Parts: sequence; structure tokens; C-alpha cells
Amino acid sequence: VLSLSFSHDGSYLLSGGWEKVMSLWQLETNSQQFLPRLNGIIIDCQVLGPQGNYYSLILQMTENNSNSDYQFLLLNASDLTSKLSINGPLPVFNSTIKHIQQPISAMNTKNSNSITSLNHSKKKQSRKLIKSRRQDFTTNVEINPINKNLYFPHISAVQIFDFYKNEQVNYQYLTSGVNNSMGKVRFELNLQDPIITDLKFTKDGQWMITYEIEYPPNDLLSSKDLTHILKFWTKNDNETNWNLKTKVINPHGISVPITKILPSPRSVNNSQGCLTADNNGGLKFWSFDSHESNWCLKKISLPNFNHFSNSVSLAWSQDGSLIFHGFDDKLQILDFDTFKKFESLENTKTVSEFTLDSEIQTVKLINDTNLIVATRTTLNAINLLRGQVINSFDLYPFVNGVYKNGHMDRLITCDERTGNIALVINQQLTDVPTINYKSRIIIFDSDLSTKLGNFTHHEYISWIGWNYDTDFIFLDIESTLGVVGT
Amino acid sequence: STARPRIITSKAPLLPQQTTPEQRYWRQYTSAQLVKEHNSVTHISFNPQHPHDFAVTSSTRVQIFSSRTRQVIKTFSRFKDVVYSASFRSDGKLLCAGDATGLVSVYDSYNPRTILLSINASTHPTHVTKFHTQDNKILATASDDRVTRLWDISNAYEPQLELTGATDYVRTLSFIPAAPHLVATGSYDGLIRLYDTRSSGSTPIYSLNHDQPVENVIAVSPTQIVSCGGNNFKVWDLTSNKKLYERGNFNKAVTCLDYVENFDSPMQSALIASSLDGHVKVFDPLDNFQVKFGWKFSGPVLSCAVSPSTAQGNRHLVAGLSSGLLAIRTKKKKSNNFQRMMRGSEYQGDQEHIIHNDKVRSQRRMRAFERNINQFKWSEALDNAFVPGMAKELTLTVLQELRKRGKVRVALYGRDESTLEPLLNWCLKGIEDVRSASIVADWVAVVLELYGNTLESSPVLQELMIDLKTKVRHEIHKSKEAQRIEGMLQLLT
Amino acid sequence: TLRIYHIDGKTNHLVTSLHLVGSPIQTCTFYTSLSNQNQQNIFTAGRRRYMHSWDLSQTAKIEKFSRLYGHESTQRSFENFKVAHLQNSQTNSVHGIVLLQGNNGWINILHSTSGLWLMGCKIEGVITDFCIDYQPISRGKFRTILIAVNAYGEVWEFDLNKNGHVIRRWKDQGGVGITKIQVGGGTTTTCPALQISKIKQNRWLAVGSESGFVNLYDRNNAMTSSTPTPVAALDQLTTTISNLQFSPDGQILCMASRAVKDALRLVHLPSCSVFSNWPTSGTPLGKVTSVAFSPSGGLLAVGNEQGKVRLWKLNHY
Amino acid sequence: QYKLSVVSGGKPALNNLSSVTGNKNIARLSQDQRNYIIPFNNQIKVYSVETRQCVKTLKFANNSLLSGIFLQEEENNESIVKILLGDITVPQQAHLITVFTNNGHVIVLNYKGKLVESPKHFKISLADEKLANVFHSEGNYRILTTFKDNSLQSYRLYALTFDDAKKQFEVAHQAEWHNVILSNISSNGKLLAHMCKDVSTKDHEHKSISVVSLFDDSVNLSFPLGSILSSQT
Amino acid sequence: SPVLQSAYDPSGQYLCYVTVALDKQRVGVQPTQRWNENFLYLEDSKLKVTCLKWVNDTVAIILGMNNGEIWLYSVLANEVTYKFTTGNSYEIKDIDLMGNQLWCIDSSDAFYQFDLLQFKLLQHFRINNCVQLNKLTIVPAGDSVAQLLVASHSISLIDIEEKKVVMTFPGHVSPVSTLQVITNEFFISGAEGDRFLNVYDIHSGMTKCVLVAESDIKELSHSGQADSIAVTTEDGSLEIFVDPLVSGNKSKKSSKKIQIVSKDGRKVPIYNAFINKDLLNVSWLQNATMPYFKNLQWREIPNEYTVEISLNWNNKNKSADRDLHGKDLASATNYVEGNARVTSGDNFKHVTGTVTVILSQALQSNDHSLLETVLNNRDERVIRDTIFRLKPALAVILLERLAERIARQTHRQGPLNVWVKWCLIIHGGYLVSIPNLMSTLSSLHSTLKRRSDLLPRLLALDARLDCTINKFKTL
Repeated sequence: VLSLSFSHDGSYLLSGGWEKVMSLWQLETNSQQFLPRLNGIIIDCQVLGPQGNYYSLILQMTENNSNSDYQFLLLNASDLTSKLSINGPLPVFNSTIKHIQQPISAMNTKNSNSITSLNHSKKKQSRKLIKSRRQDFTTNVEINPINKNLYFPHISAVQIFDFYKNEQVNYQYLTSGVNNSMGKVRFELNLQDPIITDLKFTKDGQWMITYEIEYPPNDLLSSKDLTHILKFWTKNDNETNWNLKTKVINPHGISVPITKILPSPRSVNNSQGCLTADNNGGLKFWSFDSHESNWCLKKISLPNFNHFSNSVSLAWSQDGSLIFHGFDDKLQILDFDTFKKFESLENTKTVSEFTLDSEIQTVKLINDTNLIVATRTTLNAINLLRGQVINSFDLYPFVNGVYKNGHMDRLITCDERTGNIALVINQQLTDVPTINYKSRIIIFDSDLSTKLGNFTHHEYISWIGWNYDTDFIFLDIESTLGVVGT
Repeated sequence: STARPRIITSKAPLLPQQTTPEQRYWRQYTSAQLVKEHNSVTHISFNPQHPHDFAVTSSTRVQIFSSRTRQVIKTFSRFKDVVYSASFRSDGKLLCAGDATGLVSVYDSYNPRTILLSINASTHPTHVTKFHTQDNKILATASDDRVTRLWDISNAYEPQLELTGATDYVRTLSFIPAAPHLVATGSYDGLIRLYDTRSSGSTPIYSLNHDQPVENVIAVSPTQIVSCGGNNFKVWDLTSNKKLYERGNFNKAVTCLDYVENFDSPMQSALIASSLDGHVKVFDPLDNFQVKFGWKFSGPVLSCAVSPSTAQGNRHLVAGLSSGLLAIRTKKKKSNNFQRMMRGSEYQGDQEHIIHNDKVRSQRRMRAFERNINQFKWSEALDNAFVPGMAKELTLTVLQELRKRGKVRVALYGRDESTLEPLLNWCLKGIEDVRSASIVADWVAVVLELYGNTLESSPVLQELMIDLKTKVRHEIHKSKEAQRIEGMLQLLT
Repeated sequence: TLRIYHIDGKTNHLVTSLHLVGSPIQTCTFYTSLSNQNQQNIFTAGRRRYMHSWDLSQTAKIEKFSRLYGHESTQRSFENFKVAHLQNSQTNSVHGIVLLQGNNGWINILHSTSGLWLMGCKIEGVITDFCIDYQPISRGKFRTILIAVNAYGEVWEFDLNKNGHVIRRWKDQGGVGITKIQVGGGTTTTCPALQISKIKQNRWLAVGSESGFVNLYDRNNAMTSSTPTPVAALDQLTTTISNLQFSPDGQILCMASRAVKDALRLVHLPSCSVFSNWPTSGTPLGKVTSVAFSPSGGLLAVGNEQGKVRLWKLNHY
Repeated sequence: QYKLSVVSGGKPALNNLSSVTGNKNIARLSQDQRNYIIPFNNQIKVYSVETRQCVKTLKFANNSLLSGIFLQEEENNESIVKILLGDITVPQQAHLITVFTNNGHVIVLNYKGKLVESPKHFKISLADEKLANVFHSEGNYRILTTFKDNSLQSYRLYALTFDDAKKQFEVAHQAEWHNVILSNISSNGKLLAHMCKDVSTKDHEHKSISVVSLFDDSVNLSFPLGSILSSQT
Repeated sequence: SPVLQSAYDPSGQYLCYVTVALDKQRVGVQPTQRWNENFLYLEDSKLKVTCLKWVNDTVAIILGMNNGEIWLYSVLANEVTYKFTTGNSYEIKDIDLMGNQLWCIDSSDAFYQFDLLQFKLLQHFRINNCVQLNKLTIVPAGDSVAQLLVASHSISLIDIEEKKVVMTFPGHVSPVSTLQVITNEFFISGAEGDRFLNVYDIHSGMTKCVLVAESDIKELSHSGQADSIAVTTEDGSLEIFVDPLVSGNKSKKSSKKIQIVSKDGRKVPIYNAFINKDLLNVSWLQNATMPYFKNLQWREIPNEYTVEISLNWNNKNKSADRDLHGKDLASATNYVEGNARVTSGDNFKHVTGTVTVILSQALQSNDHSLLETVLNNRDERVIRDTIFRLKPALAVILLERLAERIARQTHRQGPLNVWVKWCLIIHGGYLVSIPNLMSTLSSLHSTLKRRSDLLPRLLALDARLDCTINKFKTL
């Protein structure tokens, strides 16, 4: 149990525990009334009014095990409806950040601790952040351009936020989970909801592309497979709740993740297609059918590589001509009309197979002439009309073991009108790397001609994108959203 | 707060030949009533104006049926020998009946006891007789004398036009709904000619060759026509003067073809063609005359017909077979003081200032499994899952949701042999299925790892495990042969 | 529908006309809290399980009470209810309560500003009616007494200052089938108070019964006689009594029968004398089915079966 | 050309640093139930309770004192521990707000209009051990502070009075208890109850609960969890 | 109309109005420049206000009542300050004031002159040849308050010092309602239930003009130099005459007309409009009592106008917390699928005794009953001889039909498992020559891939199965 709050009379006891329920006990006949579904467990309850008119209650939102996501709620006692709800943006970090501590329960789970487990986990997290170098915390964040709406892929959910007024406008579940259909108890807390790992839009803005992974329960016969689900949705500008139209189970077959997703631009099919890429190197191009309201596997290039490395990415030429494919130690160029390599009859050594030193993280074209690639040890800026290298910079002394693959892809972005903007993270240390972080956001242009501007920030920054007003948006570890702009 | 989310039914990936809304509509065409006649029924045609009726030719007889009752409404039996054609007018009042004596008999519907007009064509028996569509008062007949004759009602004793230019056995002719003057005619030589009634006539404007004997011609659109004859059928366009497409997907000689357009259906335009097998088939010109549906009646069908677009009720489809069989496939559609003490409830608030409603609609009633999984009676939900009267996919769904929400151990804790056995009965019914085998494997694995020695102490459950081993080795062989066939597919690609 | 009118002699205009959807309105009362004097709620209910509270300018604030914190098994509906004040008497805090009838004997009490289930009182037999008497105790304190009345004729007096305890019983003399009880003469529902010090103990108590009979008692002698005799036994109506209401100053008692048209009788008190000059034969009433008095101005509003409300004035006040 | 500016803030500044109190909802309703006031991690937002939207924003970066006190770029130590409706200085001004942070600051400001960029800044005395709680009956204020010397924290209760001088915040030093495990305060603000391990030293059971009145000495009662508990547990 | 009486202040910034409320008249003052919850109730129900005048150092109003005494009421303090009591049990039919001088006509045909600064009745007075009187003004002769006008259906110019009737214009038939002096020697008389404002000339004793409205004239107001006269009309309208004192020329119609209509279609009547130079103010009743106002420029406004207001006529109650259907605002919307399509990533799209002639016939006309009856057999020699003597592309579509039948009824695939083997065996090379293998056997490859996916977990099941089976067999 987490909250106990008496009424002003002393005849009613408001109780709140791990299951997402608020129990009003009438102490005379020892009866009760319930609030069973609240989108999160409740830490605190309190009565406010002089006659006891409002119930205030603070919720934990512990589904995000990395970020303890709070929510303030205020109810009329009359109808027991949500009179007022206040909540900030809820990112999904790769690890717990500073002091985030799982609340008290009976069993130490993936979402809770025991008491000896509380002290041990506090010591363990502190020693983890002091010892390790893998502090990434890179969260996926998407931006809907047709409304400039901030989209947060919460764990088995989406939080639609608008930073102009700094308010959460929507919260929507997408997976067939038990987030709201049922609370969770001491032994069910080891069960976890499906993880919606990837979420983007098309340039039309009317099609929402999703990819989640399902986790079967432990200690079973089929506790091994990670069922990969893709979905396409649609919402209007007069609505705010997306509607699913196409479901897809197991793209490219069973148990193979489809980690890299890239939408289509409006130039080829009015941005109604997508490209899905695995560790195997297969590229599947799906497209929305005309006569059928669903999408279809229009194109497919299917290699079958015996090795596996998820350090995969792809970029797309602005006219839809060719596809860059960043693979571990390899750069591929793919024709779009046949899903073959870029066969040039003139043979001017603008080949479709480039060797690189380490695993490629990002490959981004700023136009039809300049391509910047960020591999796990360095960055290289090259031309496309000519196969001549221009720029190169080291990523080794800072990006040493900080991230896994794909995190640089979700980090660095590129604007079509001003150039590229990247990120670096450091920490101030006093004799042990101290917890306090310090990042730098650097603005370049035209395949790193010069630094347009370097700007250090006194704390951590986990995500950077650009709003379509041509202004770049960065996050903090705290849910604070800032902008660099003209 | 929020509401309780409804249970998400598990939708499998699509099987081949997924159920189209077109297939849903043609399967909403249910309720096939079968009616006998004496001889081979020849021609069926609906009534245009009020589409609640249709006429059918039969042995020396013309029978008019209603649609809402599907019963013999009118009987025309003034004939001598067997009739050949029956066709209504556009005004829905006169039907013309081509007989086998070379005199056509046209008279009003709903009054069999008057022969309003007895027009005499050539002494050879007449084959087909048709009203005009745009014109109210012109008729066209065609006989065994290989001469088609255009008749006006004012001149019953002499044909107004005598159209010729044919080769052998004129048996179909039709009009175009766009031009009220052009007429198409199909003889036994293929070669549908296109004539004009406002010109001289006896020489066609132009013809288009159907080599096998064409037995039906239908102006499907203002620009396209269909030649339904022989085994195949060729859909031509008059403006390009050329066959746009052709379909030869029919088994026997096609015996009838009709068209219906702009009506209450997912498919806007439907083209039915029946081909002497009971086999009637529905295409659509919107999809370049692609196969969409098909019905099969046993006896070789002779005539099919569809209710028109303005049917304003139950749609109908009939297929008279050569044994004389009509197939009606119908897609169907307190005192004064008490009132004065409660007479205000019908107000509905049209005039007052502020309207307000917080009402909730009545959702679908939950089933036993949904109620029990909501109330967490998990073992009882398992029992209601393995009741006998329960669908396979529905038991699959509740198995999936129990395994996903809770754990199968708490699902299977307090079991005995009598509640273990319906689970395993459902297993022996459904391990053979492709969609469920992994889930059933999870469930049988956890129940064996729980109930190891109770398996020994209970004897018949051992026999269940024996026959389970036999059938699962059958699936072993099936799946291994399947991987073999996949290997030989990899060879052949 | 709810229609709030501004009332005059020449123009009785609409101020507001709300239309609830799918909920009949059997009873609807105003309410203003004695502590704040600015709340101005409107409560309303019918034969449903929800009770609409409209707060008191173009959007309506309609909350509704539907959940019973103890038990939804005591009552089928909300169709008869009343509003009262109550002092907490440990903290000197007054708030509104809502009294409701139940299945057999259950009287349910809800803290009104929040919808709480406060207390419950069960009489024996079947409830036919109840009323809310006030008793001032000291300067700044009172206690409310719920007077419930069975069908057969008993009367139970509970107090609600402390939790529900029967102060007393007594049986109405005669009175086989009682329909409506109503106290009067002091501060009550039809004549509410505006502060604590204005609360006065009611003087008269009327009991109306479906044999057309009305027994009228004086509180000052019923409370000490403990099986009292009625000061009067009025009988001028021949059908069931449906409305017993006192004047705002305790001088007139109107009794109205819903069954037959023109069934209103006014009785002057303490003389227990039926007024003779009114209503006459040529008095437009129809089937009278709701009566109301003005709090001050001596107006008398009478609403009938045909939807018409009419409005007289007593020129003495 | 390219300027940086934080725009949106999230997290409510919940008093996680307390971690002992079960009344951690610091956001309070006004006198008139019209607007609700929440201090975030970076700002203070006031919402009208009817239209449900943020009618006023109080950005620490937009303020000068709040930037120099709360937006310290080196330590996140100072977090708001309580809002108070009435002004501490003047008796019955209406639209005032008194703010107490983690370290003894008394910031008197105004909502309902334009915030003046010179709020009444004060600092309490005896700010060595950290401020944990504060509350009041009429007139007198009580202040609880976490004091440190077995990974537990002693509590020193003082009475805070004012209006002798503008800086003179008089501390009365009411009482003190040691190594409190779990403490809580009634909704009236007149009673608190806490625990200890001194009876774990003096006995076999590990804690005993003591309830203490604040502005009076009516209820001062201690009793053991051994007396509370049962043999089955 | 609910409003009984109303009157503006000079400059048109506040208006006072007395209305009945529960048979007690209450007066209330509202500012009209952009509520005032204050009122003044009358203690008795029988006494009522009759005349109501504004006075500008504390601003106040003057209430001639039924009592026979004049109530001077200060609006800011919200208290009746003084009662000038007249020596009669009668009713003040008309009041008037200029500076300190006050005059009233009482229903006993009695004139009374009062002084405010003296707080004193200066003089009671009565006169012959005035049988009824219900309106009076004093002429704006500067500081001299002589030669005042009285009116009840016959206007009489009567002096004060001479104290006798001087001039007598023919008035109307009904009693005079409004009587207002615009300029020197020109003044308006308007009766009750009339449509004709007579603009009378004083010194000639004659009629300058008549002004005609469209219906009964309720209230009159005029600007500073007669260039604008706005009258509110009893059906509810505002008729303004612009420059009515200049030259079929005896009667002048209204120059402009202003109605007020709501957005739904209902018409809101008007009462007591006031007009300044190039600025007009209109008043109406929003709720049953609440007065709402509007300001507008009658020069730019055309000759016919209808001011529209948005009254909440059939408004639906939108609330903040409640979503447009069913759920609330903070209710995080759940996940539903509906009729959405599920598709795997392996279904590719947009990428002797034989039975031979019956197979080819079914495949030329895909009869499903005939296909069932021709796939019912299982004799392997007949299978081999069929797909020996079958056509290649017909065997291809036969493989497609085999795939869809297996996928529809996986229980049927038992005897049908060797059929595909024989098709590939006897027509493999045609499948080498066809270009789109995936496009022509996507369904076969999907079913076979599903079976190969079911294989290994099934074998794990077999290991656990015979493990526990031999376990209970030995024990």
C-alpha cells in the first residue's frame, strides 16, 4: 500500500496501492468504492476541500522503468471523474538517469524492489553510473510535421505533446497489452508490456508507421521468440486519435528484427511507402495500394547473410533514384527500379560497395551532392557526383563505448535548408566520473565546410531533431525541451 | 479514470482468397428457392417500373412471379405451342410473347384474359421479341426466317421496318441505351451486325466477327457491348469498333447473360453469365470483366436473371435450368390515463435553451469467457473455454489471452483428471492446425511438467498421451515432408 | 426539462430552459448553502439511478450523483428526495444533506456537496413519507430531526446531529393509509433560512392520508404527550392527499389532491377553518398536481396536469 | 544567428528528497477554489480549475531571482518544499504566494496579473540542517527540518515567528526526536506521528510510534509496534 | 416588457431602471460603456415608483413614488438619502429639476417647487384650467426657470411668476407620454399609443412639423442640436430622424431604422436607446432581467439595419473534462483493431485410368465442387499419370488451387501432400522457364514456410512427451 488519507470527518479512508486502484473505505459498515483504471499506480492521495470536495492524487507511471513518470490528478468527489490532469512529457530512456528508484513492493521485479533489494539496487545503480561508459539514454522522439506535434513512443503507448503550450494533448495505447485492461500484482510485475520501439510518419503526415516487439511470459516453452509486429495507422487533422488500418506479423519471417525503418518522400508515391531493414541485409519496400485501403509488399531485395549485426541504416536519394545502405564495414548503393546495386555503364568508379573501418551508425545525405556518414569510430563527408572524400573527423575519444547501434541514428539529424547538426556528451569529474553531464550541440553546413556554431550545455542532452519551421529541438534528461533557431 | 477496454479478438493473417465485400454481398444472396416447370424454360425478364415481378417462359405458358412472395402471380396460357420469348416494356405494362407459330402476342400485364395485340411475323416460328428501352412504342422480333422485323403498334398488319442482311438463324438482337436508332443483331455465324433504323437499314453500318455462334448480345454500356456466344464471350466497344476484352473461362456454351448497374451493392456494376451447367458467374466491367463470383446448380441452366437497380426491396436472382427449374436466390431485407400521466417523454428537446446529455450506449453483451477473465476467475475461464459448444478460433483467442495476461500455471493449478481431459480433447482436435500448434505445445508442456506423476496414477490420461504421441509423430512426418517440399521449391526457383 | 422563470405580475419571463436528455424530472428543488450563501445548486431526480446537480452564463455545469458508497441495494430509484442543512457539532461546520427513500424502510443520507454516503436510518414497515424538522439549541447551533412516517401510521423521530438514533416514536391517531407528512410554521424546505440565527422550530405537523383525511398536530404538546391527539381532523377532500404545504409564516395549510380536478383546499390556522370564498366553482385549477408558496411575497403558484402553472397573490401579505 | 532557449518543462518538483513523508503532494488549492498552483522542475504553473488550462506560467529563467536561486547550473539541491497562500508579512492583503525551497528561502510573489521583477526575498535563520516541512495554524508557524549527525535522520521541530523586523525570523526550537523511520502529519496540520530505533535498542521489536501535537501539548503518546502487531505476523 | 421604467444619465454612461421583483419594486443602475449586483428594494409592496430622474457633487437619482414624497437616492452609497415629503396623500405624476430648483406635478393638479440645498418645499401651488396633468418640463431659458410647459393631451405654456396659462397648443387625443424641449422655441410632444411626434413652435403657438414612426412610440431621445432624434418603438425598433427641422413637407418619415434580431431568428425588442453626436447606444434585455448594450455609428450604418446577437438558442452543453463521446479527457484512449487487415511478410503481392481431362476441365472452369470430387482420390499412379498428361500452366494454377485448399483446410493436406510433389517432379522445367516463381506460388511457399516454422518447437514437445511417457512407463 502506498497512500492512506483520512477524510475530514474521519469516517472515510482513501487507500492506494500497487494495483492502479483508489479505494474509498467507509469505515462504519466497512465497505468501499473503487477507482480501478488510472493509467499508472498511485503514490499519494489527499482530500482538499473544506467540506471535502476534491481528491488530489499523485501517480507514479512506473511502466517506464527508466524514467519515473509522474502525473498529477484532481477529481470532483461528486462524479469521480478527471476534473484536472497535469503531466509533462514522458521519454523512454535506455537506463535510469540519476536517482530514479523503483517503488516499494513485496518482490524485487523488473519494475519494483524489495527493501534489502532497494538498498542493493541503489548501490548497484550508483556503481553502474560511476563505473560504466555506456551512458546513452538516447530516446526515440518523432515530430508530426502537419501539426508540428511532438510524439513520444512511451512503453506500449504514445504521448502526443505540443511544446507551444507545453501540454500533453493525448495518450494512446497501440499494443494488445494489459496496461489499462488490468492492474498488476506481486507476481505479474515480472510480465512486461509489448515495446513499441519504432514510430514515424510519412511525409504526407496521414500515415503512421509503427514497429513493436512482443514479450511472451517467462518459464514457458515459447519464451524465446520476440514476435515482431508492424502497423500502419491514419489520423485526420480534425481528429487526434489514430486508427489502425494495416497489421503485419513477423516481417521478413520469424524472429528477425526490422530495426531500421525509412519512409518514402512525396516524390515517388506521394509518400505512401516505407523501407524496412534487418541485420540480414534484406530491404523490403512496402507501398499503399490504390484500390485497396491497405499497404502491400511492392518491392523486396532478399539476401540471406549468415552473420548478424543490427548496425544497419539506409538513406534515400531525394528523387527516389538510389538508396544508401550503411552496413557493418560496408556502404551499399541500391537502384530503386530493380533493387540491384548502382550499375553504371560508364564505369567511372562511383561503385555501390564502399569499405569502411567500423560498424556504420548513420548515413545521411544533405542533398543530391553531399553525404555524411557516421561510423562507430569516425565521421566522413563525401560527394556524390564525384566519389571524392572531403571531410573526416574522429569520434573515437568521445564515442568510445557510449552507445549501441542505432542510437546515433536516433540522435543526429539533417535539415534540408541549413545543413547538419550533431551532438557530443561529456561529464565534469572531480578526482571518479561525476554524475553531472555536459553536452555540446554543433551546427555545420555543406558537408562540414565550417562550424556554423558550437554551443555547450551545462547538462545532458539526449535527443535532437528539427521542427519544420527550420528550428532544431533538443531534450534534457529532465523532461525539458529547448530549441536552437534563427 | 478510463473505461474497461474490450477484449481484442486475435485476427489471423489473411488466408488465400480473403472474403471480399463483393463475396460478402453475393453470399448475402441467400435463400435459393427451386421451382419446377414442365419443359425447358427459355427466357426470364424482370419488370422495370415496379421491380417486384418477373416473367418466365415455359411449356406453352408464360408465368409472372412476384418477388416478395416468390409465387405464381399470373399465368398466360392462351398459346398453342411452346412460347419462345417474353419481354416487358419500359413502362412496365405490356409484355410481348414470341411463340412458335410465327405470330407474336403482345398484351398487358395483370390481365391474361385479353389479347391486346396479335402481330403476325413470318410463317417461320419467332425466336426473340423485345421492346425498345428509350422508345415506348416500338418492338423488334426475329424468327427462324432469318429476317428481323421492326413493328409499330399503329401498323399491326404490316411491319414498319423489314431488316435483313443476315446469314443463318437470327436469334438475338438488342438496342443501345444511348442511341435510340442503332440496333445490334447476332446470328448463328458470330458476326454481330450493327444497323440503323433511321437510315435505309438492309445493309449494316458495321459488323464485328464472333466466329462461334453468338447467342446473346447486350449493350452493357453506352460505349461497350458484349457478345455472349460459344464457349467464350467477347466484350467489344462500338466507338473503337473493336473487342476491348474477352473471357473464355466458361465450361460449356454460355446460354444467358445479363447486366445490372448503379444499385445498392459494394460492386457498382455486375455482369451475370450462365453457361449450361448450373454455372452462373459474376464479373464486373469496372475490373475489365474479371471473375468475381459464381453459383453452380446441378442441371444445365438455360436462363438467368437479376432484379433491377430500383428494386426497392429484396433483390432476386433466378436460374431456370433446362429441366425447367427456377432458382430464386433472394438477398432479403397503457390507456389514455397512462399516456396522460406519462406524455412528456417524447419531447427530445428541440426548443429549450441548453441541451445536455451524459448518456452511455449499450455495448455488446460479454460472453462467459470475457466475464470470467475480467473477474479473474481464471480456472473457471479455462473451463468456459473448454466447453464443447465453442468455436475453434474463439477457444484459440481465449487461450492466447489467458497465456498473455496471466500465466498458464495459475490457469492449471487446481486441476483433476476430469478437467484435464477436455483440454486434451481440444488438443487432439486442434494440434493438427497450423495456427495454434505452438500455443497448444506451450500448454501441454506446462501441464505435463506440473502433473508428471498424476499422469501415472490416472490410467486413461496415459492413453491420451499415447494417441497424442501417435498424432504428433504424424505431424512430425507432415512438417518434415513440408521442409522437403520447401527444399525442392528452392531447387525449382 | 428544467425551466427557471423570473416571476412578476405582468411578465413571467424565461431566464433559463435546460433540457436533460433521456431523464424524466419528477422532482426538482433549489438549494443554497447556509455557510456560503452563494452556492445555489439545483437538484433534480426521477425514476432512475442518477440525481442531477446543476450548479449556479452560457454553459451548464451538471454533475450527477450515481454511486452509493455503501450499498446500491437499498433503493431502486431517486424519485423522492429532500434537501436539508446539518451541523457537524464537533466542528461548527454546516453542510447540505440529501435524504432519499429506499426499498422497505431505508432512508439514505448523502453529503451533498461531494456525494458522500453519510448515514442511514431504517424504519419498519414501508416508508410512505418523511420531513425535516429543525430545533435550535443555542445561539449559533441547531440540530435537525428527520421525521419519518410509515404507511400504517407510526412516526419515528431520528436526530441527525449525532448519527442516526431514534429520539422517539408515536402513532398517528387513526390514519390507516398515510401519504404525506409535512411540518410547518418555522424554517423548513418551503421557507428556508438565510443564516444560522434565522432558524426557528416548526410549530405544526400535518399528516395526510389517502382517505382524504388530514390530521393536524401541535408540536409543543405532541412532543410531551408521546401518543398525541390531533388538534384538528380535516376531511374536506374525498381522494388521496398529494400536497400538504404550509405558508412561509405558518398560517395557511394548502392540501391538494392529484386525483380529481379542482381539489385544492386552504385551511386557516390555528383556527383550523377551511377558507370559504376560495376556490369557487369557477376557479381555473384543473387537476392540481404541484403547489408552491412564495418565501415572502404571499404568491401562490399552482401547476396542473395540462402543463399550465397559474399564479395567485394573497393581498394581506 | 543560432540562439538557444528552453521552451517546455515537464516534471513536477515533487519532494523526493524527503522520502519519509506520506504527504508529498505539495501543490495546493487557493482560498477560493478557482486555481491550482504546481511548482514544476523549472517553473510554476497556475491552472484555472474550470477551463482546465494553464492560465499563468512563472518561468524560473524568465525571472531573475528564480534563475539565480533555483536555476543553479551546478547543484539541483534547492527544490520547492511548499507553497503558502497568504502572505507571511501582511495580514490579509489575496493574490500572494509564499514559496519555501529546500534551503530556507521565503519568496513572496504575486500571481493574477504581471509578476513584478523584484519579489520579496527573505532567508530563514538556522539553515544548517535542511528544511523538510512547514505549516501553520492561525498566526503561529511550525517548521520541520531534517538533521544529520545509522543512515537515519533526526527531526528538529521549531516555531517560526516574524514581524519583529524584516530579516528577524525568530526560531523557537520547540522539540527534537531522533532516527525517525516514517513520519506523517494530519490534514489539520496540528498532529504528527513518527517512529524510532531507540526501542529497537531497548527492546526486541524494531520501532515504536509516537504521536505529538504541534501548537498544544494535548496529545503526546508513544506506544510500540510490538503492542500493535500480532503473533501471526 | 419586464422593465417598468428606465432613464439614462446625461452623457449616456449609466442607466437606472425600476422593475418588479416578487411584487416589490427594485431599482438598479448599470453602466453601459463596458455587473452591478447592488439594488434598492422597496420596503412596502403597495408603493411604487412613478417618475425617475437622473441628477449629476455625488451623482444620484430622484424617485417620485406613489407615497407622495420624493426619494433622493445616492447611487454610489446605495442608500436613499432624503425624503422630500409633500403635504398630500397623493402620487407624484411628474418630476423635473434644473440645478437646485425642483418641480413636481402631483395628481391633485398641484405644483410643488423644492430646493435641494435648502432641502425644503419652497412653494405649494395650484392653478385653474388644468384638470389633469401628467408631464411637465421647464424651458431652458438659461438660469431663469420661468414659463414652464405642462401637458396632459393639451400642452399649456404656463408662467411661474405670472402663475397663469399663457399659450395652449392643441395636444393629442390620448394623454401625453413624452414632452421634450430640443432647442429654443421648438419642442416635441408624443402621446400614448400614438405614432406622431408633433414638433411645436412656442412663440408662434403653432406646429412646425410632425414626425411619423411605424408603430406606437415608446421612448424618445434627442441629440444636442436637433440633428438626431431616436425613438424606440413599442414592437421593438429604433427609428431615427436625422435633421427633422428642415424642409408632403409637413410629415416626415423615419430616416433610419435599426432592429435587433438574434442569430437563431427570434427578435429582441428594444427599450430606452440613447444617442449622442455620431454615437448611438442601444439597450435590450438579454436574460429575463439582465440589460445588455451596444454602441454603433448611425451615420455609417445604412438606412435599414438588423443588429445580430449570438443567443444560446439550442446550444449543446460542451464540458471540459468530458470527451465528445463516452470517455473523459484524461482517459488515455485504448487500442482497438476493428476490421483492420493482418498480413504476414511472406505473402507476396504486386511482386490407364487417369483423371486428366477432368483436371483440365476444372482448371479451365474452376468449379470448387468438381475440384473437391477430383482431389478426393489418393492413388499415386493416377496422380503421376495425371501430372504426366497435364498442361504446364494448367498444372501451375492447379498448384495454386492446391495451396489455397490446403490453407483453407489444413486437415485436407494429408493426401494432398504428394500432389504438389508430383507437380514439381513432372513439370519442374516449366517452372524454371517461368519468370515469376514467387508471384505464382506465394501461397504454397507461405504454407510450407509455416509448417517448417512449426517443426522445431513441435520436436521439443516430442522430446518432453516421450521423456515423461517413458518416465511413467518405467515408474
